[PDB]
Amino acid sequence: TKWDYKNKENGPHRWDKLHKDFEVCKSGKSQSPINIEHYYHTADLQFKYAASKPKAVFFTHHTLKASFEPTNHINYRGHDYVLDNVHFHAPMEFLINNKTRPLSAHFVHKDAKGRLLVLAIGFEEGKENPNLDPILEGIQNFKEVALDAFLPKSINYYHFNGSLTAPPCTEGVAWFVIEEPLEVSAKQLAEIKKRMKNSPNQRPVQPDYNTVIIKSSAETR
Amino acid sequence: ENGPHRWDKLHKDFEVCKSGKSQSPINIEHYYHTQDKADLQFKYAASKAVFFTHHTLKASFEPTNHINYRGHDYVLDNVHFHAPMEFLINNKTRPLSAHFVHLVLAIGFEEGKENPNLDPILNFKEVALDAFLPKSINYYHFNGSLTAPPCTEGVAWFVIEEPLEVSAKQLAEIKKRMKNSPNQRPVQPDYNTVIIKSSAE
Ligand SMILES: NS(=O)(=O)c1nnc(NS(=O)(=O)c2ccccc2)s1
Ligand SMILES: NS(=O)(=O)c1nnc(NS(=O)(=O)c2ccccc2)s1
Ligand SMILES: [Cl-]
Ligand SMILES: [Cl-]
Ligand SMILES: [Zn+2]
Ligand SMILES: [Zn+2]
Repeated sequence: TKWDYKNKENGPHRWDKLHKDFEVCKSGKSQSPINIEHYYHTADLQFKYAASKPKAVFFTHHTLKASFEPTNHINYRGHDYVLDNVHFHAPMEFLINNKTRPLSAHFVHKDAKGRLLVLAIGFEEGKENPNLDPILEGIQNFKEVALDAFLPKSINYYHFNGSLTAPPCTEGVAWFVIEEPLEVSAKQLAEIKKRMKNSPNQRPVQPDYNTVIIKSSAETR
Repeated sequence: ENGPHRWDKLHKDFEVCKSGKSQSPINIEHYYHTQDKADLQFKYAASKAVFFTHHTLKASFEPTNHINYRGHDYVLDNVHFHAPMEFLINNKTRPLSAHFVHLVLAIGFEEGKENPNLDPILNFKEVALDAFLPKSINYYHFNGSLTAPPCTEGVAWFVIEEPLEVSAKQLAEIKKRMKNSPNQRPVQPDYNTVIIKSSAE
């Protein structure tokens, strides 16, 4: 009944076989992740993050995750989408014109009506990322998460309609995928891939039906 | 006992009318503007089957006319009508719309000067399909669904903002071929549809 990553029937091809809830994992017409390659060039995104000690930092459902009480928000089209948690994927699930990065993080948001907004940004092999240390460094009175420092000040982003990359693979997801990589050290990566128990948590690319993707740019602060 | 809030209970086949997260029609009210950039091309031709079905008038033909979008070939199948127009562009009322089923192309009709392109509808007539669409068009494009059951998702919708013109008698006359009953699906919940704005010849 427990779902997972690799080849065996408890696999990617067969999420839908695992539960009737995960049917859309097969039946859905806007499933993510995908390889983002045809888009239109052309913003109404606004940021309310604050430095916060997590509510919980825990590995759950195959992934490392940090949760927060809802003090942090994202504003889209005059609507506020509140941050509930932040989790990690390795390697990066969404591909930008065939572009994997060893790590990505996903900011999960919901609005008043319960509509979903999710932010993805990839990581590069590079200098050490300090914003990572409160998550790994510390397990227990929790340590600050640099939410205001986490994201680039300036970003190019892709916006499109897709789906959840983990069950129930729910559609109607507002996806924002930042083109700008953040940078992480190599042992932070090894340690964190080992803390995600070193089994790749990258959902294979989903079918593409000429999704409308836009590319844009914003200030996050 | 055969209604819209209820399409999903009529069949298990039709649940996506309710479970769907990208259902049409909806209100086109937030959009993105963009340049002369696209791929959309029209190979319509004057073409000479007509029948009333499922609340709707529809004319279908042989696979002779097709459209180019992003390098994919889409063959036109039929044209059918909705009154009043289902999709809304900035709350834009419209007495009549038409759906070019291929990717579906919608364009509304307004009361005014008679549309000569409508009369062959009101051995079949030549239809001036080549005369039917504006040579210059502005449209809204996004991914949506069929507006009638089974409400299939994955539909490349293109909504041209430019109105065509209908007489009142023409306006009245085919509602009767639709049995004077409105075949307009209410606006569905929207989950931040990405809409792009552009224009084509
Ligand atoms: N990979 S993905 O699409 O961002 C996610 N898949 N499942 C998730 N579960 S979750 O982040 O804990 C969550 C939390 C609140 C509402 C909905 C989902 S996020
Ligand atoms: N109103 S809408 O979105 O254009 C449609 N909804 N259902 C349709 N079915 S149909 O017109 O009979 C048809 C005809 C040929 C191929 C596919 C579908 S069209
Ligand atoms: Cl990602
Ligand atoms: Cl319409
Ligand atoms: Zn995720
Ligand atoms: Zn229609």
